[PDB]
Formats: sequence, C-alpha cells, structure tokens
Amino acid sequence: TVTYTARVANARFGGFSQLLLLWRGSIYKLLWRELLCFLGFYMALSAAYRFVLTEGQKRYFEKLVIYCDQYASLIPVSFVLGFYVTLVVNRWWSQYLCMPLPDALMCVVAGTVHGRDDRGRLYRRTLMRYAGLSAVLILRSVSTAVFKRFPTIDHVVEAGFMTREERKKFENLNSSYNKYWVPCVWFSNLAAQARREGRIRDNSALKLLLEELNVFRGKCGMLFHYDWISVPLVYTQVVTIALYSYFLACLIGRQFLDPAQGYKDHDLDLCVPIFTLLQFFFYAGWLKVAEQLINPFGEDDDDFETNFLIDRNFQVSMLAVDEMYDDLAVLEKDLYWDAAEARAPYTAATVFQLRQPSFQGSTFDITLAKEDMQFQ
Amino acid sequence: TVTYTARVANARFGGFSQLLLLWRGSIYKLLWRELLCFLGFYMALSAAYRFVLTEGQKRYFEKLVIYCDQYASLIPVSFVLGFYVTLVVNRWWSQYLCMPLPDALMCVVAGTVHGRDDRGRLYRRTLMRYAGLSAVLILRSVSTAVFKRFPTIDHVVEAGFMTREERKKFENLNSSYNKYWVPCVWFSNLAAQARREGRIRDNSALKLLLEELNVFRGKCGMLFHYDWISVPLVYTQVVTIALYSYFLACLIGRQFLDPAQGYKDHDLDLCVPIFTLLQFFFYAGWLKVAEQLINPFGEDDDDFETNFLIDRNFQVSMLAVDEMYDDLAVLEKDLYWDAAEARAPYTAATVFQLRQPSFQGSTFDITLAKEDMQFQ
Amino acid sequence: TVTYTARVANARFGGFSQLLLLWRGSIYKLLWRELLCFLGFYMALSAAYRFVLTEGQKRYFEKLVIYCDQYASLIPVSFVLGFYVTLVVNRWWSQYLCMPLPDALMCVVAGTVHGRDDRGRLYRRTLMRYAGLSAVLILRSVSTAVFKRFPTIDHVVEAGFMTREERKKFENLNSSYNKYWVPCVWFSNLAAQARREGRIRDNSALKLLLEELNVFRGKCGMLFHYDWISVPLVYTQVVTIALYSYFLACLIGRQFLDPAQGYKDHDLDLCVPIFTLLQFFFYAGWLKVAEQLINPFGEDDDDFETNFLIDRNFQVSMLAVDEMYDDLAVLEKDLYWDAAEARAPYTAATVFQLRQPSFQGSTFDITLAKEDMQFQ
Amino acid sequence: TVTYTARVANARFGGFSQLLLLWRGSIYKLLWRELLCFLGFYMALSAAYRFVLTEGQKRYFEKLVIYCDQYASLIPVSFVLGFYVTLVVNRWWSQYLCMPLPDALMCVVAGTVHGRDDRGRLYRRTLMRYAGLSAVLILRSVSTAVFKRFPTIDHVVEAGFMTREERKKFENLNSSYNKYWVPCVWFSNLAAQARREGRIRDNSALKLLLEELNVFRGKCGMLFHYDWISVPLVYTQVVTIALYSYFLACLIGRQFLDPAQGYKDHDLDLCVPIFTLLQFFFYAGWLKVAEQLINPFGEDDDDFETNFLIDRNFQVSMLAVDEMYDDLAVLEKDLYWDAAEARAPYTAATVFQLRQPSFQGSTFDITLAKEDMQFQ
Amino acid sequence: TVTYTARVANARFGGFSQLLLLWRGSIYKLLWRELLCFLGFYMALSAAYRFVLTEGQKRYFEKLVIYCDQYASLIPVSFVLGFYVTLVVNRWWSQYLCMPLPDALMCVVAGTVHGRDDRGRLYRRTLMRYAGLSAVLILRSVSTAVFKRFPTIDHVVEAGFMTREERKKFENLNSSYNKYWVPCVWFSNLAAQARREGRIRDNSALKLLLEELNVFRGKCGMLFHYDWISVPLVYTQVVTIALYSYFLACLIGRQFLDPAQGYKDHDLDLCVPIFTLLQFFFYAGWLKVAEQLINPFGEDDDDFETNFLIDRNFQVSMLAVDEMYDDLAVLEKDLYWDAAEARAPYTAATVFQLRQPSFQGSTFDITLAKEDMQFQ
Ligand SMILES: [Ca+2]
Ligand SMILES: [Ca+2]
Ligand SMILES: [Ca+2]
Ligand SMILES: [Ca+2]
Ligand SMILES: [Ca+2]
Ligand SMILES: [Cl-]
Repeated sequence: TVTYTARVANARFGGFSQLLLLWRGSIYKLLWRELLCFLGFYMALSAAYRFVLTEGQKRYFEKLVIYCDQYASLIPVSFVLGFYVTLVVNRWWSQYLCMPLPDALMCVVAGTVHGRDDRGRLYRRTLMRYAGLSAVLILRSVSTAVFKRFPTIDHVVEAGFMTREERKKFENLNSSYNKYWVPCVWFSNLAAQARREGRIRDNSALKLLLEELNVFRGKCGMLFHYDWISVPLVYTQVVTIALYSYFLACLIGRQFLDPAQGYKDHDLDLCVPIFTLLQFFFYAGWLKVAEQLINPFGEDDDDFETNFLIDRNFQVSMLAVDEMYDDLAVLEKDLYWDAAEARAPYTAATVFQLRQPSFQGSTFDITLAKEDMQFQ
Repeated sequence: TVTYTARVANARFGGFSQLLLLWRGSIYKLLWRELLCFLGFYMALSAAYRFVLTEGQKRYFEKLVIYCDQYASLIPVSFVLGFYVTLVVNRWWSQYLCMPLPDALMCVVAGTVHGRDDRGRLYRRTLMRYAGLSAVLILRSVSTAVFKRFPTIDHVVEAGFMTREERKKFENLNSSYNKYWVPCVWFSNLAAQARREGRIRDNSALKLLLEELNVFRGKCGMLFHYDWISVPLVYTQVVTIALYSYFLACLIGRQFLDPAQGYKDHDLDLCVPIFTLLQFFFYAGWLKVAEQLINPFGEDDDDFETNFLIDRNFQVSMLAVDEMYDDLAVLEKDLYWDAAEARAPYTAATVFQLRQPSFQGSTFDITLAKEDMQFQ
Repeated sequence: TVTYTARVANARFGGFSQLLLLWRGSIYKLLWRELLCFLGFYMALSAAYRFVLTEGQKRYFEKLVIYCDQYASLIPVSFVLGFYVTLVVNRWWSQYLCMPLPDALMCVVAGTVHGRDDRGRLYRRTLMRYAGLSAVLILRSVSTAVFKRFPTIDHVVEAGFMTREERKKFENLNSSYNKYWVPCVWFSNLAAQARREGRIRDNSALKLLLEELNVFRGKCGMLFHYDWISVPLVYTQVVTIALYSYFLACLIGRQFLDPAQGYKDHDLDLCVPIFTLLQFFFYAGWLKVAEQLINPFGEDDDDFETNFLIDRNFQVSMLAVDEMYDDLAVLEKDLYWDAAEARAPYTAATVFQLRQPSFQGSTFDITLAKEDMQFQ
Repeated sequence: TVTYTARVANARFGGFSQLLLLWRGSIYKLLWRELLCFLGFYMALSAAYRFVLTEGQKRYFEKLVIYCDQYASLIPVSFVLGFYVTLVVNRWWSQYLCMPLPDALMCVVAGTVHGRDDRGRLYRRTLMRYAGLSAVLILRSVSTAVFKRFPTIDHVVEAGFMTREERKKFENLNSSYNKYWVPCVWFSNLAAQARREGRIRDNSALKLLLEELNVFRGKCGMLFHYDWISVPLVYTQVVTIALYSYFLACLIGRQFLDPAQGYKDHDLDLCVPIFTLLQFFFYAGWLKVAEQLINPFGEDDDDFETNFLIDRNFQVSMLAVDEMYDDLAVLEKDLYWDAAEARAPYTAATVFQLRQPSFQGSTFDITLAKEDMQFQ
Repeated sequence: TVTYTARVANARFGGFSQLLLLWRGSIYKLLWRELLCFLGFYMALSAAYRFVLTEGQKRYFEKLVIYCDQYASLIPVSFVLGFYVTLVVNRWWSQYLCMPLPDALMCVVAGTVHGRDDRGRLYRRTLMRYAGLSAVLILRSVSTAVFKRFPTIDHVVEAGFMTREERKKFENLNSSYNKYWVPCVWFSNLAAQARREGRIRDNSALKLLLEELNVFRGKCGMLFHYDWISVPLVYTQVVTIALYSYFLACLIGRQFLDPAQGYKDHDLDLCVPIFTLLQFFFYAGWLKVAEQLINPFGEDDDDFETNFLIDRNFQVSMLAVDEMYDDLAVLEKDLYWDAAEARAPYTAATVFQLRQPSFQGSTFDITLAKEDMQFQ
C-alpha cells in the first residue's frame, strides 16, 4: 500500500504534478521495462528503414506504414480498458473490504466474557486467538506474503496462533478442503461452553457473539471466494489482445517516413515518436492498474499489507480482551457537566472555521409573504 | 472455473502476455471456430474477386467494397458491448454470491444444538443434511452439471442427501412448483422440535438458527430467480445483431482491392487482413465473455464448479457438526500470555516487510507552529 | 418472462445466433412495425426523388441529402442510449427483487406458530393468507395483468384471499390511500394475539415473526414506490428525441443519389439501405429494451409473470404452514453416519469432473527455499 | 412527480412517441425559454451577416464560422453529461429511498404497545405522532414546499404534529443545530416508559421498537445529509461550462454561409438550423434532467410530493395504531381449507396466462442417456 | 462544504448559469493559476513564433504545429477522466457516509440507561463521551483540520473529550498502532458494568447498545481504511499523464500559424485560443473535481466540515442523554383524537398542491369490459 492521502489533502496548484514525481508504486516503476521494449522495437524498425532497406523496399515499407496507421483505432481500446479497469478496481476495493477484522469480536468479548481470573483471561484470549487463527489460515491461503511468512502449519504453531494440541486436532480432522473455518467452529464451541459455565451471563450475549463470529467467518470465506473465482480469463485476454493490437498498429504506422516522398501527414521526421510514447504510457499504465490490482494479495507496492494487518489485529485484540477488560477509569463528571451547551475550544489555526454559519437546512432563507403563510 | 490468481499475484514485465499463452477457458478455445468461419467467408470473397469475376463485375465489387467500408463503425458496437458485458459480468458475480453455503448454519448448529449422544448427533446431522438437500435440489434445478449428476430424485436419495421416508413425504406433497424449499421447512420444524426437547437451550439460539436458515433459503431462492429471469432476450439479440452487422460490414469492406485501380486507401494487397482479424478477435471475444458468463451453471471452463461445491459443503458441514462438536483442546495459556505486546516472528523472505513505518494516519506529519496550537 | 438460460448454458459455436431465431420476446416482434414505417418513409422519399422530382428539384434534393448526412452522428445517441438503458435495466432488476415472497414468513410461521389442532391451523393459515393478501393488493395496484385478474375487491374476496368480514372491516376503514398495508397490520395484531394465547411460545419468536413481516411489507411498499416514481419523463423524452433526430437525419441523408452526378461517396445505387436498416434495427431495439423493461408489470413477453407468482406463493405457503407442520420423518441415521468423510457418487456423465485438483488457495505452489522459511 | 407508468406498461408501436406529446414535467416545459434564447441569438447573428455586414466583414465572418465549426466537438460533452447525469439520477433515487416512512413503526407499535383503553391509545398515537413530527421537521428543513406549508414551529404546532407543552420543551432545549432528532429521543423515552409500565410486554418488543425507531431516524438524518452535502459545485460548473462552450461553438459555426462563395460543406442555405436546434434540445434537455433532479425537494413537476407523503403517512399511521388495534375479524376457515392445493380463479382477460408451462428450472429438458445416468 | 441546494431547488431558466457566478468552491478558484500558466506558455510560444524565429525556423515551427495538432485526441482523456472521476466521486460519498454519528447510540442510551440521579447521568454522559472520543481520535488521525484543532492528546484532554485518568490509562496502553478503538472498548466495559448494576434493565437492551456501538466503531474503522488505502497511485498518475499529454499537444498544435502560408484549417489568426482555453477549463476542472474530492478531509471549500460535525455531535448527544432523559411532556390527546381521518391544514402558498389526484396505483384506469371480468 502506497499512501499519498496527505499529499492530496487539498487541491493545490501543484496538485497531481507532485504525485508525478513519486517512484514507489508508480507507473514508471510498473512500466519502464515495457516502454523500453516498445522503444527498442520502434527504433529497430526505424533503423532498418533508414539504413538497411533498398529503395523499392522503402517504398513498400512506406505503403505498409500508411496502411497500418489506419488501424491505430484507440476508441475501442479506451472503451474496453475503461470498463475492465473499473471492474477490476471495484473488485479490488471489495476484496479489501472482505478482510476479516477482530474489532467487533473483541468489543463483544470484552463486554460479554467475564472473569478477572485466569480462567476468564483464558476464555477471552482463546476466543480472540481463534479469530486471529482463522484470519491467518485464510491469509496464508490467499496471500503470497503471508504464505512466505507461514509456509507451514508448523510455522503457524510456532508463531503462537495455534497450540500443539490444537494442531493435533487440526491435523486429525479428515478433510481434503481448506480448514480455515475450523477455528471458527472452535470459537462457537468455546462460546457455548462459556455460556454453559456462566462466564457469558446471557443468551443474548451468546447470540451477539455468534453473530459477530459469523460475520468474521463470512469475511474469511469471501476472501477465499475472491481468491478462487478470478476475473474471467477470456475478458483479461480480450483486453490484453486489444491493447497489443493497438500497440502493433502504432509500432508499424507511427514510423517516420521520408519527407522527400511527400506523403500526406508525413513531412516532419522527429526520429523520436514523443506522442506515440505518451500514448503507450497512457494505455499501458491504464492496463497496469488492473495488472497490479487484479491480485491485491501479492507483493506489489500497492498491494495490501497483510502481514502488518495480522500483527496489528492480533496485538490490538489481545490488548482489548486481556489488558483492558474491566479496567475503566472511575466514573467522574466531565468538563461540560454543569454547562447546558457544549463546545470544545478551537486553536489559532482552526478558529477561522468558526463564524461559518451553522447549517440548519436549505429552506430557511425563503422569507415568504405574510399572506401566504396563513393556513386555509 | 479457471484460476490464475497466482500467475497475476504481482504486476511483472511478463504480465498478461503469459496469460495469453493459456488454453483452458481461453479466447482461442471459445473463438477459433468463429474465427475460422470468418476467415473462410473472407477468403471465399477474395478468391471470387481475384479469379472468378469479370472486369465489370470487379469494378462493381470494388464500388460495393468502398461503399460498405463506410459503415464499419466500431464506436457504437464498442458502446453496446461495454454496457451489455458489464451488466452480464456483474450479474455473474451476483449469481456466484447467491450460492448457498452451510458455514454459518454449521457454526450455529455446532454452538446451539447440544448433546454428545446419538440423538444430538442425529439432530445436528439432520439439520445440516436438510440444508445440503435444499442446496442440492436448487442446484440440480439450475445447473446442467448438477442435473447430470442427479438426474432423478432416486439419484438424490441414493446419494444420501435424502432418506426413503423423506422421499415418501416429498413425493406425497402436492405441488406443481419446485420443492427446493421443503427441506428448509423441515429444518424449521426440526429446530422447533429440538428447542421443545431442550436440545436447543434458549429461544435466542432458536432465533439465530432460524435467521441463518432464512439466509440460506433466500440464497437458494435467489439462485432460482436468476435461473428463471434471464438477461432480456431483446438486449441479447440487439448486441448480437450489432456485432454481426459490424462483422458483415468488415467482411465486405475490408477486401483488398486491386492496387492498379488506384483507389484511395487501397494501394496495398496483403491478401490477409491481419488487423481485421485482430478486430474480429477483440469484438467476438468481448461478446464471448458474456456468452460464457450469461449462464455460469453450464459446463464451460469458467463456469462454477457446483459439484465440487456440493461435495465440499456437505463434507465440511458434517465434520463441523459431528466430529468437532464439543471437541475442543483444553484451555491453555498462549505463547504471548506473559507478553504485554504481541507479534509473530517473520521469515527471511518476509522480514523486509518490517522496518516499513506503521501507518498511524495521514495527518501526523503536519508539524504546526507553536503559536497555532494554542486554544482560543 | 422469456427464459433461454438452458440455450445459453454453454458458450457454443452457435452461441447467440440461435437466439437470433427466437420470436417471443424478440426484437423482431417488438420492432417490425417501426421498421416497416421507417422503410416506407425511406421508400416514399426515394420514389419521389426517382420519379416525381424535376431536374432542379433533384439537384436541390441531392444538396439537402448531402447536408443532412453530416448530422447522422452515432456517438451521442450511443452514449445516451447506453446510460439510459443501463439505468432502466438496473431499475428493472431492482423491481424484480422487490417482489414480496412468503418463503421466509412461511418458514418462521411453521417453526414458531404451534398447535396441530384447528386453532393452530387457523392461526398459521390466516397469517400466511394475510401476507398473500397484501401481496395481491399491491400487485393489483401495480400490475395490469393482476388488475385484470382482480378488477374488484369482490374479485379478491371470491378468490379466497380475503373473507367477507375482513372485507367489511377493510371497506369500513376510512382512508383515501391504498390499503395494501392493512393485512400487514392484521398480521401484526394476530401475531400478538397468538403470542398472548401461548401459540407462539417465546418473545424472540414473536420478534422474528414481526421482523419478517416488516421485510415483506417493505417489499410491498417498494413495489408501490417503483410504480409511483417513474423514470424521469424529461430523461425518457430526451432519449426518444435524440433517437428520432438521428433517424430523421438518416432518413434524409441515407438516400441513394444518382451516381451520374458524381457526388463524393455517392457512386453506388443499391435502392435498399441495408446498413441503414441494420443501424435502425440496432438503435431502435436498444431503445425497445428500455421500452419493454420500463414497466415490468405490463403484459409484454418479457414482463414478470405476476399471476404465476401469486399462485405459486399462495399454494406453497399454504402447503408449508398447514400440510408440512410438525410432519417430519423420524430421525434416522444418514448414509454417511459411520463414514468419517463424505462424498456423494458421480454419474458417468459427470465423473470427468473428478480428478480436477481440489482448490486449496493460490499460494500453495510457491515452493520457497529452505533458507527463506526460517523465522528471524 | 409525473407518473406515466400506465402509459408504458407495454412496449407498443406508439411507444415513447405518445410520451413526446406530454407537457407536465416535460422537456418542452423545462427548455422552451432556453431554446428561444438560443434561436434568438442565432437569428440575430444570421440577420447581421445577411443584411448588416459589408463584403469584407462577411468574408471575415465566414472565416470565423469555418474556424469555430471545428470546435463543435459533441463527444466530450456527451461523456461528461452521461457521467454527471448518471450520478445525479442515482443520487436522486437514493434521496427518494431516504424518505422516512412510518409503516414498519406502525406495524411494530400495533403489535407491541397494548391496551384498548385511553392510555394505550395515547401511547400508540403519541409514538406515531413523534415519528411523524420528526419527519415533518426534517422535511420542512429540506423541502421548499414543506417549508412553505410549515414556515414556523407555530404552524407545526397548530397543524397538530406538536403540542404546546412539547413546543415549550422543544424551544427550551438549548441547541444551535437542527432539532429533528428531538421527537426521536422522545419516542425512545416514551417506549422505555411504556415497557416500564407493562404496556410493552417484553424486552424483545422494546428492542424491536427501538430498532425501527433508529431506522426511521437514520432515514431522517440521511435526508439532512443529502440536503447539506450538495453535488460538487466544481463538477456542476464543469458540466455547465462544457455544454455552454459547445453551444457557443454551434452558435458561431452552424451559421449558414453564402453558397455563392463555394465553401466546402456550405452550399445549402436553409435559414433555419433544424439539426442544430435538435442537438441543442438533446443536450440542453440532458442537462435539464440533472437540473430538475439535483434537488428533488423543490417544486418541479417531477419533484417528490412531500406534502402528500406527510398527509398519507400521518393518516395511515394513525389508522393503523388506533382504529385497527386489536380489531381483527374472527378467525374463520378460508376458502381452500379442505383443498389440498390452492389456486385462485382467472378472469376471461387473464385465463390465457394459464397453459403457460410452470417453470421448474432450466435443466429439466436435458434428457440424458440411460448409460450416462448410472452412478460410478 | 459549499451548499447550493436552495439555488437549485427548481429547474429555472437561469439554472446553472447563476451557479457559474459562484466563487467559493468554484472551478475558477481551483483552476485560475493553472489557466494562467497554460496561457503564459501559449503566449510565450506565440510571441517567439511571431517575433523571434527566422523564416526557416517559422516554417519548421509550422510543420511541428501541424504534426502536433494530429495528436490532440480528446476521446481518450474523456474516457479516462470520466471513469476515474466517477470512481473518486463514489468513494467521496462513501467516505462521507462512513462518518461516525452518535444519534443511534444516543437514542439507545436515553432509552436504556436509566436513573435520574448523578450516577445515571454519569453513565449516560460517559458512554456518549466515549463514542465522541473515538470519533475525535479517528478524525484527528484522518483530517488535517481536526488535527490542527487537536494536535496533541493534551489538546484532546483539555477539550473535555478525555479525562486525566482516562489519559493515563490510554498512554499506559502498550500499542504501536492507532488507539481510536480504545474508547469503544471502554464503552463496552461500561455498558457491561451498567447492566450488572441494573442501570440497564435487560440483556436485550445491552445487546442493542453493543450492536450500535459496533456500528459506530465500524464507521470509525472505515474512515481509517479510507485514509490508509488511497486511490491507486498508478491510476492517478495515468490520468494526470494523459491530461498533460493532451495539454502539451494542444499547447503546440493550437498555435495560430501565419494565414499567408495558406495551410489547411489555418487561415484565421485570432491571437487568442478561446476554444482551446475553454477545453483546458473543461478538462482541467474535470480533473480538479477528483483533485478536491480525493481527500475530503483536507481544507478545501468542498471538504467536509469535520470540526462542525464534532461540535454538533457532542452537543446533541449530551443534550439527548442528559437534558432530555425522562423529560417527556405529559401524555395528552392530540388534535385528531376524535377525528376518524387526519390531515394537517395547508397554507395559501401550498393549497394548490391539493386537488392533485391521490395516487392509488397505475392500474386503476384500465376500465375493462364486463365480459372480461368474470372468473373462469
Ligand atoms: Ca480535499
Ligand atoms: Ca498485485
Ligand atoms: Ca456458461
Ligand atoms: Ca413492459
Ligand atoms: Ca427540483
Ligand atoms: Cl435479537
């Protein structure tokens, strides 16, 4: 993930031009090899035309270039790129939204699984660790970075997400399918046990716990579904073939022909196709957006930081359900206890935001006539 | 389903070019027959023009080719293809999301339907089998592969999803409509019976069971609705007619005319329309995306693996509610019990991900002046 | 509703060409009258130009045709058609999704409203009949076919959806607005009465009943809202005017001028504008998609089969809550009771689906080095 | 709101041409002044060119017209209009969906707030009046028509939505922000009181009431948010500037130049730009769609009938919770009590809908061979 | 936020032209510097061509201008701008919808946390202050204005959102990640304590409180996610590069060449490219829409008024849970108690809205024949 939100907080004169100077996760980094290859092919053709071909061969080459320039149709490429990249970007954001987060479960556990003793600590920590273990299993299934961090269930166990007895049961389960749901079933059974023991004080609390567990498990399954059901290969190949056909048409028909021959629209020999290179940059980077976002769980600069998410989720859930359980500050009157209204102060840099009228609605400036306001 | 997620984990220099070498679920496999037919018609016209037609007939043919080349308008067909294919692909993903999954129900059943004895096992297994049976009935109603696997209710019974007594009741039900909902009503009645017997310990647990059952049944009904309400036939015919009109215009107007006649834009005779074939590949494959995805329950390479889903769902649900019921490892202290913080180790291949700054928010680099930070 | 899902189960060489041979719900059926009118106007103009006009009048007509051919712009009409038709299609699918279905309510009623006696039967049947009656009232308010089937509340009463005493109360209610919600209020009161009498055994069951009732009533209200708030008339008129302007431009500028005059792009007299007719078919059918889908409750071939839905819903709900109440087969061990795993058999036509690798995730082929897998 | 759903129930030969004859909420009504102004400017320029300019001035004017006709690019304005109008239309429908409706609340209140006496009547009526009062306050904040109907809280009180003591408390509340949420807080407190008194018989019923109250209040707040956060002014100005630039380009470059000068594409002088006027109608009406829908709470013909909605909601909720409370017809056997199946009769106008095959699924015509149907 | 909803309440003849006269949040304010720079570059090139270049240099410059004018393709930039800006606008509205609002929580707290004494006041105020504190922490993490108002946790404490003891606990929490969730966990613990003490009278009320807390915390986390996961930098750079390439092509190829040279389409020398400047305004403002909306938490005129939202939320929640707790007006009969129907009066300005027919449905004008209405 390359974050530049602070750089674009305000619409400034520099604007996106300063973003054009960025390298990590950038179009230059994604596309310089392809640009070099395209330029190499173009320059090889140009050198052959200028120095190798005979006169008749050059005439035939000019005819071919003129013919091929007619098929540099950019409009269908723009259509298909726009639709395909929009679909890829929407799927990418949906995939991010499908990442399982333990915050709701940790709030529910801290509020419903009780006991300051070691047994209550064990219950809360084990439930949160089950959620984290399901997340780790699905993430090592779907993400290359997470798999590299946890290449084996031995690595998962030695990392602390799974214990040895839990690993024994996990391996003894007879299933040829991915077992990311097993810690969720463990969570359900443990919540039932805690309710039976009275650690969970009410059936409504148990129901809330199971509902949040099902939300978390559904997000894990959503990640699995996104990993399994790829964007249609036929669609991807169609867009790639369209872009490559346009690039071939440009590679042939954008050659600079001899101005002495007096061809229409061929009277300047720049020896470098600046605008063709810019168009290649535009379209190839437009496809590179989809190339980077199609699997957001790889190791691209703009891919999701799944290992950081794992670390943060586990640490935060453990803190919330162990260190912060029943650890409230004593109830005390707030600063605005005696004040009928309430408003925090403003700094010198933000006091200008005051004196802006408080929006009440858009209809409070009509100022009707007195005769009109009387009811029938 | 053709999965290439691993191949596109990272945006590499090879990129989608390597995907262009794939055959299963590919544009080549979907389109080579149509490409051959188009090339055959084009070459038949070319051979007739070159060898059969007289001089006057060739002059008339050249006039016709010039006239027909004017109507090879690619922009409108690009418009209609983009919109129609976007609709089809969104509907395809929605159809995948409407597939009934037993994971939520199996978690709820394992957590709420109690008893280690044979009666509790029977209750849990029968509830999960009812869910699986509803899924099987709707899938054999909507999917050709599932129907071929279960051509008869006799096949469904012999597969174990239905018992003989359940089949007797199912057949004795008097309805002229599809009976995929019958196992869901059975599930509801059985859950009520289990709550009455005390196997389900609370009304909240019963309510959660019925809510998850209704979600599952709603997904089954959504599959039925997608099977029934097709994409509008008028829309499909409109896009097909537009594409075929463009292809006819190209078939006539992309013929190579005699360069001796000196027609404008007709001075090169390649004898093979490379760019016309590439445009045909692009547009025909763009339509083939919708052709393959319009019914994702057929037997195309990119269609959903519904039989695999049935097997996985039944096996996993049976495991979760029978083998793993009340089968937790003994509660034990985790690896980070004494550690105030927590972080799993990193491998050599992933330790580079560390030292990346931990994102706290985009506003924590502003560095205001001292005078500005003072409250009013 | 015209269903062709089976015809497009697989992407085949025939593909959508076979769909082009369909008549019911087809572009030909929707558009042959308009095509005939367009061809008649074009042929009248052509005949006048060929046989009636003098030489000077023909010269002026040729100038007018050349002028008008410049305004046959395809991109703007394609744009507006694409956006408007996409909006109409999305709204049409949303309208289908807003159809009230009694399946969730019938499952809840079968699981929560108890009693094998006549009073329990009356309670369940009356609740489901109230849901069906609300559906019938809203459907006769919004659908021409349903209104033709139930032109009067007397027709509704003799149909069995409403009783005579219920009709007395319904008409004695003093409201100038549509009363489709009245059976939902009756449902709420009857559920409260059943809970008070102990037929509903728990407050959670009553809450679930009321939640599903509110979902059903919300769907009925959504149907009313879609019926009331039409697609903006200004938008519809804009798209119609754009299409008609393009068609007028074509009607004038696509006339075949005398080749003897030697006009640019006018040297062939086909006497039949094949490509203009194809473009008219394309655009007029594209608009006919929206014309058919704008009100999906009419009597078009692709409109929703609301009367069939009413019949199916009532029959299925009555079966579920009366015939199938507490009518379960005796709990018996399933076929895979002793089997640790489970997999239903495959037929000869589907056994090829086996031997396909079971997808575990996309990261399980990385095969890291031994040195890279060691934790820090 | 201009409703034409009945006119477009079926896709007929007349189709949208009949809609072209409508005046209320029409493009003609929205656009005739702008069309007149455009025609006046064009005619003033044409008259000056024909009768005022000298020969050299006419030559310069012809050069200017030819130059300006090059910039009448309709493609970009089509893009920007399509995207902007699609955004506006989607936002408009979302705004309609955000209108607070009391149907769910009235069903819950009639089912959960009990007592046939004056106190129970007071409880139910006061809860529904609180919901209606919140709706009225937000609607008079966001809608010009509702503000004109209720210009003052005195008008709101005298209309019956608020009492005098409630107004005393409402004005005694010290808040500089809009107080539409105050009746919702009153609703919450009153529901708590009713549960405490036993009028609400269960905590689950109280929870359902509070959930529906929160849904209603969320809809009110969403209306406030839509009123506050307008469509970006920069976006609106961009689309307006693009349309006006295109119209200026047309106003200059669509002038009819003297045919005697023999300019290319200038040889016919129609004295009236029919196609330019049609293009102006198309594009200006396309923008007028967004102009009308951007604030759907004004007084346009296609704006929402908010006062009608207020009247209907109040009347219907009052009926539902007061007149219809515990007023059910005696439970009686329905028409299909003894019938195993059920189907309402069909009229002569709809009996043709029968004999259509009952859809069972798309896979029930495969007709496999006997050999293929045997399990492995 | 710049609100102009009242200005566009109705579609008037002035319409968006009056909006074109606005300055705050306007395209002029966002774009005048870039317009000046573009005009300066164009005028520098024009002055060099007119006064500095020799004759041969001017001939080469004219050839270069003619060459570069061919690459001023507006269609690709139109596509990419439309798609990218649509994505940005949708994401911007989603970000606004992700703003945490305390209204649902305050209603639930006022209805469920009981006690008129100081302890009940403390409970309600502390719960709402915890919600407000979570909102403040996430907003100072994601919004530049909120960070400038609260540059330090010392500022947060001195503003009254956090107490000193709560600050001690907050800082003693050992976490390297953002702690916006800590007040939510405090809320959960305090709600559990209140239920244990009997201040919360039922487990259902506690569950509702925890559900609304989870919704609020989810919105806070969604704000964090939007702040972290920026719009892809590759996509932003692609659109910027495309726009800049088009602007460079225009800067070169829109130069006014000497009319004496008699170049095609170069015969008028206006010395000011009015239409090129209008196109620059159009496209640059279209991108400036995304530039302003990409981070809606900066300090642009159209950015969200987050400090105002903080003030309003805290003040309103404090009022609702402290001043308005158990402070209802005495239950009294409403104005329409004796009236079977109900309708509030209309003013003179709105009485015209009456006499509009009350919409009952679109099917109530069919008027079938007597023979057709008879049941079969
Ligand atoms: Ca901003
Ligand atoms: Ca990637
Ligand atoms: Ca298929
Ligand atoms: Ca219709
Ligand atoms: Ca309006
Ligand atoms: Cl609940």
